[PDB]
Order: sequence, then structure tokens, then C-alpha cells
Amino acid sequence: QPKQFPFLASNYEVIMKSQHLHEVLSRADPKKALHHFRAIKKWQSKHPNT
Amino acid sequence: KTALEMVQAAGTDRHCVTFVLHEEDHTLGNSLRYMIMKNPEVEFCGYTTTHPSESKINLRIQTRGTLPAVEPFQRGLNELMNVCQHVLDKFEASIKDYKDQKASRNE
Amino acid sequence: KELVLNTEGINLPELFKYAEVLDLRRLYSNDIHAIANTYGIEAALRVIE
Amino acid sequence: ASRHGQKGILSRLWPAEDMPFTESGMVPDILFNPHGFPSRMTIGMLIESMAGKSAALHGLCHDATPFIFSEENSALEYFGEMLKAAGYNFYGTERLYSGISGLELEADIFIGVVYYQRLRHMVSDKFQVRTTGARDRVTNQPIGGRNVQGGIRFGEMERDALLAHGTSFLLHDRLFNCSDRSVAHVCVK
Amino acid sequence: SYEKSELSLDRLRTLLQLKWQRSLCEPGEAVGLLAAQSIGEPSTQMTLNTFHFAGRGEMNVTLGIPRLREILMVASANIKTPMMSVPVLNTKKALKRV
Amino acid sequence: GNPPVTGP
Amino acid sequence: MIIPVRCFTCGKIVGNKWEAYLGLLQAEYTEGDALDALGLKRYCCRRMLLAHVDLIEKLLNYAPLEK
Amino acid sequence: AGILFEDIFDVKDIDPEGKKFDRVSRLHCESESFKMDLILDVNIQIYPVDLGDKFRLVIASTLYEDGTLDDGEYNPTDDRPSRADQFEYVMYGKVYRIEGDETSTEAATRLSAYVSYGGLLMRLQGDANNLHGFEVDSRVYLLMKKLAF
Amino acid sequence: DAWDQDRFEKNFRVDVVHMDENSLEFDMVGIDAAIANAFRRILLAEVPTMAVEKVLVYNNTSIVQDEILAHRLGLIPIHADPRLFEYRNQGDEEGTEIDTLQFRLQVRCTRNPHAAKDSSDPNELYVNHKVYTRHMTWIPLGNQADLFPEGTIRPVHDDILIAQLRPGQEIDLLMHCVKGIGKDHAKFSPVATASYRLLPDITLLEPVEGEAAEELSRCFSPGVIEVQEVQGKKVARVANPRLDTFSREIFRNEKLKKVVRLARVRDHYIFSVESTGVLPPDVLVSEAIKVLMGKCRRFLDELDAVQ
Amino acid sequence: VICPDMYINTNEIGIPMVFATKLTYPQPVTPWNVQELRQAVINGPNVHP
Amino acid sequence: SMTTRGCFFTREHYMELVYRGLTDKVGRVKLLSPSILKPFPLWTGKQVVSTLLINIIPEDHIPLNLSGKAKITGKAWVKETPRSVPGFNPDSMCESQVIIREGELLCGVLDKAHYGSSAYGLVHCCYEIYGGETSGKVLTCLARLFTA
Amino acid sequence: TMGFPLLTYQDRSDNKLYRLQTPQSPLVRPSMYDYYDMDNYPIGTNAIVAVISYTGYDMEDAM
RNA sequence: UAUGCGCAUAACGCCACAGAG
Ligand SMILES: [Zn+2]
Repeated sequence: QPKQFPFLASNYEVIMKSQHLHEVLSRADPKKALHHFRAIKKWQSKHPNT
Repeated sequence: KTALEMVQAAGTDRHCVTFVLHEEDHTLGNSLRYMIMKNPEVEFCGYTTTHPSESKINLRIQTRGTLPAVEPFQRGLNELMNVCQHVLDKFEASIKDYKDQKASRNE
Repeated sequence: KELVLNTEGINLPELFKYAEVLDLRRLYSNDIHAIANTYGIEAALRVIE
Repeated sequence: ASRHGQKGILSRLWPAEDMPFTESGMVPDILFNPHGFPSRMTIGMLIESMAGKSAALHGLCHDATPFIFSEENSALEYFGEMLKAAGYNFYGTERLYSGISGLELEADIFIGVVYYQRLRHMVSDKFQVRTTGARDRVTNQPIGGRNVQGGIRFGEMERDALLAHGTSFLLHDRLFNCSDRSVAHVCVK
Repeated sequence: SYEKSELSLDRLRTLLQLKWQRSLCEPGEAVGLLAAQSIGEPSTQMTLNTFHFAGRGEMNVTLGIPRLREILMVASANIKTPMMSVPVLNTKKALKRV
Repeated sequence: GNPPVTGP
Repeated sequence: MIIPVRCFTCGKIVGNKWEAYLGLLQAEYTEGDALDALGLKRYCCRRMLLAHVDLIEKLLNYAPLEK
Repeated sequence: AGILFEDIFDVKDIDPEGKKFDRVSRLHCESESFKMDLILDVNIQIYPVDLGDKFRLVIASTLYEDGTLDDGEYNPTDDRPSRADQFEYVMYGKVYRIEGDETSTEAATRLSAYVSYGGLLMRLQGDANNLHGFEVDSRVYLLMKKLAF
Repeated sequence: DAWDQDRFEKNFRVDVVHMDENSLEFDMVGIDAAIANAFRRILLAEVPTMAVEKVLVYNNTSIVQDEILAHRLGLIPIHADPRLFEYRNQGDEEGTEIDTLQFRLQVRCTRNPHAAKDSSDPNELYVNHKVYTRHMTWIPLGNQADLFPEGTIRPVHDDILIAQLRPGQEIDLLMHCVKGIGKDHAKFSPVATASYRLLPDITLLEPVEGEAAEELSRCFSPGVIEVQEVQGKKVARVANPRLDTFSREIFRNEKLKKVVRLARVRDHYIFSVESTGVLPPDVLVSEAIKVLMGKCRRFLDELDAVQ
Repeated sequence: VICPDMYINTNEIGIPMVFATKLTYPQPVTPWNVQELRQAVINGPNVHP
Repeated sequence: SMTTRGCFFTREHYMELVYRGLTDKVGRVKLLSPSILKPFPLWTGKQVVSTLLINIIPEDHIPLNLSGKAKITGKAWVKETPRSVPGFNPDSMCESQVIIREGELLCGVLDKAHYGSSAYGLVHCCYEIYGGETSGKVLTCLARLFTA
Repeated sequence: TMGFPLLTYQDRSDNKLYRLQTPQSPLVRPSMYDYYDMDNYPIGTNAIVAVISYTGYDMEDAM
């Protein structure tokens, strides 16, 4: 939740020791999903009214 | 048959050892905690009873420098014994002072 | 601070006459069958929820 | 139970050396937790303890009939004046010490004399344990009752709540291996 | 704000996105029992028909477990308290017409 | 509740 | 039923004080004064004797041998 | 030296928000040399402070002038000389926030610094030219002493 | 600051207030709550006494039934010296001269043949209709009759009412007394109660005069405030503050709750030891100090056996 | 009947000796737990463990 | 009561509460330097809870940072009428706002909002950062501390 | 309540019969307790009850 | 199936009351 994101921005180093896959080969490959969100934001900039 | 267990830590330092005193409760535990906390070379000391179903206490002593935590335990035992010996002497002398003053003031 | 109609009773296509006074875009109802027969089943789903 | 609707299971038989002794040289014989008061509002138990302490101290027997105390002549004013006449606190509290620590407790502990009742519901008539035993002669499941040394149900809502855990071999345990695992013969054709 | 904490934008985004990926339902989870027991268990803390009169000018609906049974178990064409609720427009002509 | 007989 | 040997709360012997208590009350003492004359200072001791209902004299009217 | 701040304050008010924790008074003070003002929770059983008291407030990073060794471990057995021998009331706490006002001009002459002495709080506000040694999560020693004039 | 034995021996003193048989009020000055509570707890639950453990009934035609009468008899203090006996071993159903005592209770109620005269009180109609504690007869086993003089082993109180009979009814039984500490069962506890309280110090923060002195005298226990007519006007002073019970009634008087200060004198205890009668109470306090010395010596011997 | 206990952990339950000497578990005998099961066989059905 | 501003402990009382909350800790119990060094060494109650927290977070982990509120509101403390100070927001320094920094409880009371059955508090944040076993240990050790 | 049911224990042959051993008269009771002579069959004991949170075992209705 | 020592004994439902949470 957006109120709990400051709890998550603090305690950052403690969470990353529990998530060993920031650098892993299979995951941390955000190309398809980030390109799809960039496509959605480009559409929504070209179309302000849905 | 063994009443005393000394449980060192995972480190082999022998400066942080938990003493398990079987058949014992808050009497000796709290009096020993008082007399061991008088030692300047003791970092930490407390006792606790493990469960009401059991009859034993855990007693932790942590020392500062190179002395093991067996020496404050033995010194606290000797100091509590000397305390109780002096209290015994004072109490018996005062009771004997009462019985002589009372038996002569009515006669 | 808007003003809201509230009727005890339901006739969904009767209020379609008055589209110039009422905001029929935000029409709501308790009856899930009336919403299911007027606005479809995916609207009645949100009415249940 | 007390006489006010305060029932309670004995949790612990606490030693007398570990019990908080008052300044009069007195331990209690029952400890009551003060959190049984706010949601339940049995104020008459506080008045009964003040009144029973006055009744013991002065050698009296007090009237606890309802509707004899108004708001002008309150019950707590009356029994506080009785306790004040006995040289105790007006509000029913005493200076207790700690039997575990030796130190005088910082709070000022409300103590009195409450008349307790022992209910007939004892744990000696309620515990039961079934490892194996008799089975129902129709279904080959365990039988019911603790006098016949029988089994307890793992009913439908327990089945539901254990399906919600995702533990399927634990239902298979409780509801097939520990009730009735029979081996039938079928013609596979 | 002072004493920055050696955290970036992109590694914060990666933290939140990996946490979102790990917060998914595992395959196997009986979500229907959880939904059933999550409608049913709070229903024990719901009384029966409190009867708020609330004046004459307001409305009342069916409360509690009878209305929850109308929604779920019966799916009735005729509920006890039917209702519609339409906002009106802020046009002056609309307020003189309503 | 009484003055002690044995002096200090 | 019968007077308890010790007080429940503290272990004061109260069982030897029942006939003394009855003889003090028949000698027209107040119950508070009769509990003072027995040395019952704590009110734990004092309710043990004040509130004692002696069911054994009622329970021995059904004495069987009647002979 | 490991002195982070040093001034002479003067108690202008006591508990203005009116909360009255037992054994604790909140002292709203105001400086003499600087633009500083103080809000300070003190223990008033062991060290009572009245209205109009003038005291000398020092905030240090260590108690030892012979090199800021900065142990943080507490030996009661150390009889070596300290800063605390010249003071009357000494605490020890962590700086949990520092803040000010800036609009593309850093440390624009206001810089609060909130220090918590195990629950007894403290802000030290003023011009940021005196509040440099503070940062968040740092350990500081409060060292105050009443001046007898 | 280390443990200074010399400073303790300077500041420690015991002041005896009152000592008779079976009661003892004294003071301990300059000792901590840990050691004072240790002494209190030893007196409550670890100084050993002799008490009835097994009751061998032969006939019991009374209405005080058997398992009730056994508990009844276990709660009677036996005037023996517990230091001359030992603990019975685990599993000895038959105790020897070392570690057990025997008491025979054998009372039969019969109707009073003569001198009844058609009266109504039971003391004239019946004989042995109340079973007291003088009916318990000590049965010396082994050489206990030579070790103990006659009339030494007995119960403490004779006139504790054991049971109550009617003609025809009979109590015939035999009791075995063993040694134990009051931690095990409360029947072994040698004290009625043993406790302490710190000494109160009431001070006057302001001189109290007139009717306020009488209000101050009545807001405390009788004896602590001596109100006296020095000029003819009355002033109040604290005189023997030991009498105060901390009713704290002065804190309800709105005017006078600012002139006094009720605190306690730190490390100044007032013990009260009330023996049941098995040992004298000064002997109980001596044995209670020796018990804690024995605990310390127990674990020092454990440390020396490990080393 | 249940009673409270604080001096066990939150993930623990307090089992009486009434139930602990009556509820059994079928532990198969492997060479690495045969000393424990052998001591348990010697203790028998009325001595825990 | 213990994490209220003004609850002080001497060294003996501090160490007995800390050990009686940590019933058997393997390894060395690490301690906090006192809140007040002169006139007398005094620990606040927040340092007792903080020592307890630092000694049950696992050894290869960093202790948690937290900032929430308490169930006891800030107006529950007010005795007199509040005099408004101009340059001072009162709830910047108030026992409602809980602040935890590297395990140490720096401000705020700990009531049902933390370690109760209430979200976003101390033990829920221990459940989210550390395991559920660590939340079990926090609920166990705080219970023993508070009963002590 | 396990009280004092009756006075004829040998004359009564019924299946269970709960007897309190030493029951006490209440020190604080209404006047109807003495109108109906309820000290013939008392059902409780006076206890020195202290209302304290001391042990950890008395929360949630336990005692 | 349980107890006792392969052997001997005992091998349950339906209503209605009462109660516990
Ligand atoms: Zn008593």
C-alpha cells in the first residue's frame, strides 16, 4: 500500500537479504513488461480521454 | 544427583555461561543475583525460573575481561554465605541481649 | 454536496425518460435481477460485490 | 465462581512464598485479574470485597440486599467509612509487597473478602483420550462417549477449515487412516 | 531530507516489483474455502434486524444476515426493500424539474 | 508496633 | 462441618478456639471483642471463626445407635 | 574536542502543552549567545529545574577530550577523567531526525535537530551554522549544569 | 561499588521489639529486600518440621470420614524437635527409630451410665463425645523413649478438636509422623505467618496547629501523632511512627495532604515471626538463616566437585 | 479443558502426562534412531518417554 | 506503563527485566548504555523493550526501522490547558508517534497498536521483515517482560 | 455449585452427590439468606481475594 | 473391540430431561 512504502524504503537492506533474485539469471528480466507499460503510457499520453 | 549445570555459549569464551541450579527458586536466585551484581567485573546478571512445573533456575553471568564467569558465581556464593553468617551472629547476640535484660528487669 | 433521488421500489427503464435531469450514468439499485436484465451480467456482478 | 457471575478455571496453584503479602502479614488465597471488571461491570464484587473485609474486621455481618443504598448514601461511602473506622484504607486497597522480588509494589492493591463458590464442573469429568478401541459395528468408525472410551468427531467444519489450509494428507490422515481404511475387492473389468 | 540512505529509484522499484511478484497466490490455494469462511465468520458478529426508524424523510434497508441471505442463498427477484439511487444534475433546470 | 528494646 | 484445624490463608491454629469462642459469646461479649480475646488479629484468621457454620451438631442428630 | 554544541540557556517556560509526565518536566528554553531555542525533557526527581534557571548546555560526541574513541559500551568501573566530571546532569541519546527549510538554498538559517535520550526527547533549533555536527542515527551526550547567577 | 563487608557490618543491626513464646518482632536495619525476602521465604517454606503423613485406620465409625480425618490429623502440629530426625527415604513404607514418630488415637464414645439425670447437654449425657488432641498417645518405637523424656513428644496444642462422636461411634487409628519442608505441603510449615514491613517515616513539612492537629491525629493510627498543649494551643508531632498502617487517610484530607510526607525508611525492616509451637521463633529464625547458608555451601561443594 | 500458559512458546501446546503416556506415534526403527527407541521400549507404556 | 516517558530503572532492575524477558538466549546478551549517566545511571523503560528487541532479532539481520502511532491519543496525556507555543508543533515530540531506529524504541508508548492484534505495528512489521517465527518470539518475550 | 446438599447421607441412595467439606456462612449476604435459613445448607467459602495482575496465569477468566 | 490371565467375561439404539463452551 502507498502508506507502507516508506516502511519498505527504510529497512531496505534487511529485505534484500531475503530476496536473492535481484541479480538472478531467470528473473530480473523486466524487458517485456516494462516495454508493455511504456506502450500503455504512450497510448494514454496520446489519448487523455478514454 | 548433579544439582548444578554450567551451560557455556556457542562461543567457547567461558565469559557468558548460564548456570542451571536444580531444586531452587527465587530465594537463592534473587539473593545471588543481588550479591553477584555487586561485583565490578560482571557485565550482566539475572536469573529466571524456567517453568512452574520445573524446579530449577537459569542464572546468567557475563564478565568483562579475561576472568571466566565461574569466579563471580563462586565469589557471590561466598559473599552471600558471609552475609548470612554475620546476620546470624548479630541476631543471636541481640536475642541474648533481650533475654538478659528482660529476665533481670522483672526481678 | 450533490442531490440524490432515492425511490422505494424499482423500475429501471422508467427513469430513462428523465435523462436531462438525472445522472443516469451513475444509476444504482439493490435488485441484482433488475441490473442483470437492464445493464447485463457484468454490471450485476459489481452490484453483488 | 464468585456470587456475581464471575466464573473461572483454576490455572495455577501458586506457592505461598511466591504470593504477594500485605503489610498486615497476610497473603491472599485467591488472585483475581482486574480485567474481568471493565466489560462486565460487576461493581458489586468490589462492594462485596470491601463489605466482607469490614465484616471480618469489625466482627459484623453486613446487609447486601439490593435497593437499600441510594446515590445520596452510597454503598462505597458506607463501607469506606467502616474500613476507615477499622484503621484501613477508605478505598479498599492495601500496600502489598512482592513475594518474588521482596519489594513493595508501586501500585496500591485492592484486596478484600469475597465469598467464592465451587462449581461441579471438574476437569476429572471432562478429559478424554482415544488411541485405538471399539468401533461402530456398521461403519467401523470409532464410537462416541468418554465412558465407553470412544472417539471425538472431526466434523464437517473441521474438514472445511483443514481444506482451507491446503493440507490434504492431513485430512486423509484424520478422515481415512484414522477412521476407516478398508480394502475392498473390485472386478476391474 | 537529511541523511540519505544509499537507496536509488531503480532498486526501490525493483524491490517493490519483486515483492509484488512474490505476493501472488501459490498454485494450490483453496481460495473458495477462504472466500466462504470469510463471508461466513464475520456474519456471527452481525445482529438480527436492529430496527432503526431513522425518521420519516430517510430510508431504511434490510440489514445483516437476512440481507446477506437474500444476496447469496436465495438470489430473489423480490427482495424486501427494493431501491434505486440516481444523482441529479447541477443544472438549475434540473433542480427546478426534480 | 512498639519501641524496640535493644538499642542501636 | 467441623472447625478447621488451621486458618486457610495463614497457617494459624484456629481449631482449638471454637469452644473458647462459644464460651466468650455466651458470656455476653461482642463478636469483635470475642475475636480480640482469642488473639485473632488478621481478618483471615478472624473470618475462619466468625463465619464458621458448625454442621456437625446438626449432622449428629441422625446418630444411628440412639442407645 | 568532540563538542558538537555549547551554549548557556535560560528556562523560559515549563510544560506549555500541559502534559505533565511523572518525574519528567519539559523545559522550553532560549539561548543567550545564539538564536537557539531548546525544548528539553529532564528528570526532575534527580535533577530539578525551576523557572528562570540558567544552565550551561553542552552536546558532545564523546566524553573524552583525548581522542574521540566513541565506545558506546558502559563500564561503571572506568575512573578515568571524563567531560562529565564538570557537569551535573548527563544523558546519552540518538539523533533521530534533523530538518530545516530549503528551496534550492541548503540549510537556510533554520535547522531543527531532534534527539531522543531513551524516550526523553529534545529539539535544538536555530541557525544551521551551529548545527553542523548533528546527523541522523548519531550518538550524542547531553551535558548540562546550572550556572549560579 | 563492590561488596564491602566492613560497611555492611558497620551498618547492620538487629533490634528485638518483643519476644514471648510463639511470637517475635524484631528489626533488620541495613539489609536488602533480596536477603530479607530470602529469610521470609525460608521461614515460610523451607524450615523443616514433623507432621503426620500416613494414617492407618482400623475402625472409624464416626461421621468425620476417613480421608477427611487423615488430612485433619496431618494439619496438627507435633511438638517434636525436627533437628533430631531425618528424612524418610523414598519407598520406605516402614520407618525406623531415626526418621518417624507414631501416635495412637483410640477413643470410644459411650453413654454416661450414672449422673445423667435426664439432662440435655452432651457433656453430661456422653463420655468422650469430643475427640481432642490430648487423646493422641505417643507410641515410642525403637529407643525413642530413652532419647526423649516423657511429655516431650506430644502435640503442641491439646484441645484442638479433632472430631466429635455419639455413643457407639469409635475412632481407632495410628499415625506416622515424618519430616518435611513447607514447600512440599503446608502442614510442614513452622510459622503461623512470617513477614516484614519497612519502617514508615512520617515527617511534617509544615507546623500543624489547632484543630488541624486533631484532624492530623485522627487521620493516622492511634499513637503516631502526639498532639500536645505546649502554650495551651495544640501542636502536632510525630511520636513513634512505627504504629502507622499506611491507611493513607491523610491523602483524603484536602488541606492537610500538603503538610505531611509518607514514605518508608529504605532497608529498615520489621519482621514478625509467629511460631505454631514446634520450635521457639528465635530458633526458627536461626535455622532459617542456616538454611540459606546451607544452600550456598551446597553449590560451593558442587563447584569444588566439578573442579 | 484449556488453561493458559505463558512459559511455553506461542507455537507450543502443553500436553499432560495423562495424554502423553496414551497418545502414541508409530516410529519405524532405523539404525540412526534405535538408541532412542530402545530406551523408549525399556521405559514402557507407563513411564514417559 | 513501562514505555511511558518517566519510567526509569536502575542497573539491577534493568538487567533482571531484560533477562526475564529473554528466558534462555544462546550467546551473549547485548545491552544498552544508560539513558542518564549522571547523577545516577538510569535506564528508561523504552530501553528495556529495546534491549529485548535487539536480543531477539536474528544475528545475521539488521534490526527494523518503524514509525507508527499508538492507540493512546495525545490528548489523553493533557492535564492543564495547553498554552500554544509559536514555533513548536506539539505532536512532533509526543508519545503518540512511535519511532524505532535500529531496534531502539525512541518515542511513543507501546500499546495494542504494536504487539496487539492490530496492523502495521511492531510485531506485524517483524512478521513482514523477518519470519513468522520471529513474530512468535517477539510475542513470547514481550509477554514474559511485561509480566515480569 | 458443589455445596452442602443435605444432612442424611447414609439414608440417601442417589447417583451422584456433591459435598463441600467445610462450607462457611457468607459475611455479606442479603436478609433473604437468613429468612430462608440458608445456613442450614451453605454452598461456599469466604476467601481473601486480591484483585491484582501478578502472575501471568490469570488473564482471560482464569484464576 | 476392551479388560483380566492362546484362554474367560463384557460387545446397543430411540426418546426425554439436565448441563458445558
Ligand atoms: Zn489466618
